[PDB]
Amino acid sequence: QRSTSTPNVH
Amino acid sequence: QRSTSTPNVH
Amino acid sequence: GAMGSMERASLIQKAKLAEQAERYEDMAAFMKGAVEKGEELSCEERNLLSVAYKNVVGGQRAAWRVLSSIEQKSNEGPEVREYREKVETELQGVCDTVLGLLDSHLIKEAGDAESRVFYLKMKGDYYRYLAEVATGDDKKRIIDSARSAYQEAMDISKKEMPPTNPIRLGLALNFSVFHYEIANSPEEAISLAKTTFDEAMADLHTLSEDSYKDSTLIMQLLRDNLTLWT
Amino acid sequence: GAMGSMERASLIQKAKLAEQAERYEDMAAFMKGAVEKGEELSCEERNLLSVAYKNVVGGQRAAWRVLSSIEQKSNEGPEVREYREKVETELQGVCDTVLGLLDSHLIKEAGDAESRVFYLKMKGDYYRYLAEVATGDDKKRIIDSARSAYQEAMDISKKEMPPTNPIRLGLALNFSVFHYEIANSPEEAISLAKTTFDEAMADLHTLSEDSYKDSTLIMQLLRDNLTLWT
Ligand SMILES: *CC(=O)N1CC2(C1)CN(S(=O)(=O)c1ccc(Br)c(F)c1)CCO2
Ligand SMILES: *CC(=O)N1CC2(C1)CN(S(=O)(=O)c1ccc(Br)c(F)c1)CCO2
Ligand SMILES: [Cl-]
Ligand SMILES: [Cl-]
Ligand SMILES: [Mg+2]
Ligand SMILES: [Mg+2]
Ligand SMILES: [Mg+2]
Ligand SMILES: [Mg+2]
Repeated sequence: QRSTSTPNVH
Repeated sequence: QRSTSTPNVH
Repeated sequence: GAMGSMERASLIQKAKLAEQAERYEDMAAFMKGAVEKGEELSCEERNLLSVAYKNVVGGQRAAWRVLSSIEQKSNEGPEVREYREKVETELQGVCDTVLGLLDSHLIKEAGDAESRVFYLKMKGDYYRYLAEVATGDDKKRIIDSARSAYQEAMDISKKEMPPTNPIRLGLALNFSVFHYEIANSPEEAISLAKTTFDEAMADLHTLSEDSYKDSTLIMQLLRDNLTLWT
Repeated sequence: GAMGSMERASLIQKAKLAEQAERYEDMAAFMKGAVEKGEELSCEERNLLSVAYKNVVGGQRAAWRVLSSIEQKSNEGPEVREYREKVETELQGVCDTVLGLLDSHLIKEAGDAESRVFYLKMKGDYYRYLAEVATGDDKKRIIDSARSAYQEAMDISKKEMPPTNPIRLGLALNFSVFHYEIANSPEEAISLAKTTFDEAMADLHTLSEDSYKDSTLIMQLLRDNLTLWT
């Protein structure tokens, strides 16, 4: 599995 | 609600 | 064109890669280049062409509907109208590209019933998409061109295809949507959708091993529209 | 540029419409035009810029990963490599556009801590995206440029922001991903992510009324990466 980075929001 | 047309497939 | 130097088989192969990568503008560009080689498209290749352009124009139609709703609700600065017009022009350009490929390369008197019905169905669809955003003397020309293409397709499909054939079913589904949403003919739409479903059901044994899942999907969508419309 | 004749406020307004319509290439184009007016961007406008370009480059990264996996698995015609190179070049072009806007217009010595940390975080991210597809003497230059930008951002954020600030948290999250996925430093990544989560938790009372949902989201993502990494 791939690491999670900051997502899109708002 | 909107009518449904032929969808994308395959 | 930009694709003129690539071999037809490489263009098909890259359209399949673009589909896998969800790059539908690329995949439409590859398929247009393939069409421009001037050879017929197989069923599988017609599906690639269809999937690519439907994805492209579908995203533009969805965007146009959002902007149009924002626009109408602010009719209760020029920026909303300007941006809706921008997306509109782009959508029209894509429909013009598809309709040009159909007329220049794909629609003809020869070929099997599937190809002829499929391309005429396509022509009806992309005129219908133009009709969704049209207004003036453009709009009458467009709506009749859609109905005309759908009618040719219907005549051929009723003569040459079993009533469960998925192209014939999908064509009838899309013609009934034209009637309801574009032509203000709800009764024609319910009538066509009802006849189509009932006739497929009456000759259910004509389902094909290689496409019955598609057929039964469209008959369920005919039933959903009938439920919605009644 | 193509946007030079439009008023800044109209460009912002159209970026918001493009976001609503899920037209992220348009919305990136509008925000680039806004940036090119040469005035600072508010927090809300930085978010518009971020959302637009992240959506664009995210779709290209997803496509590149699909094509790269098809490519590697066929290393076990030239078409897969050619198309992966095409998507690669486009992704690089978008990262170059973002990194050029950061250097030409957005990164500076003045401004509040949020803006300075946010843009330096952005610079680290888009170098990291270039690093995901790089190979040669280009690749060393790129990886150090990413680490360098992230480090500047970290230094400022630790001095000027509370440990729950969502920009500081998102920066640390993204730096730890750099360590793990790009720099082959799992221990630095677990260390940074652990310190960041624990320090936010230790000073949980510094959560802000207007952004605590964002803060607590990033701390959960820090925890998810820690779980994945251990
Ligand atoms: C064999 C052939 O010519 N095909 C074109 C094809 C397969 C069919 N369509 S369609 O007729 O628009 C259609 C789409 C989706 C379903 Br579930 C269906 F039953 C028919 C589109 C392109 O693929
Ligand atoms: C106020 C400001 O400068 N902002 C930029 C902003 C809001 C924050 N980011 S971020 O720091 O990358 C980030 C993104 C998503 C979450 Br849940 C988060 F906590 C921080 C992106 C653009 O909006
Ligand atoms: Cl516009
Ligand atoms: Cl290519
Ligand atoms: Mg040759
Ligand atoms: Mg117009
Ligand atoms: Mg002025
Ligand atoms: Mg390259």
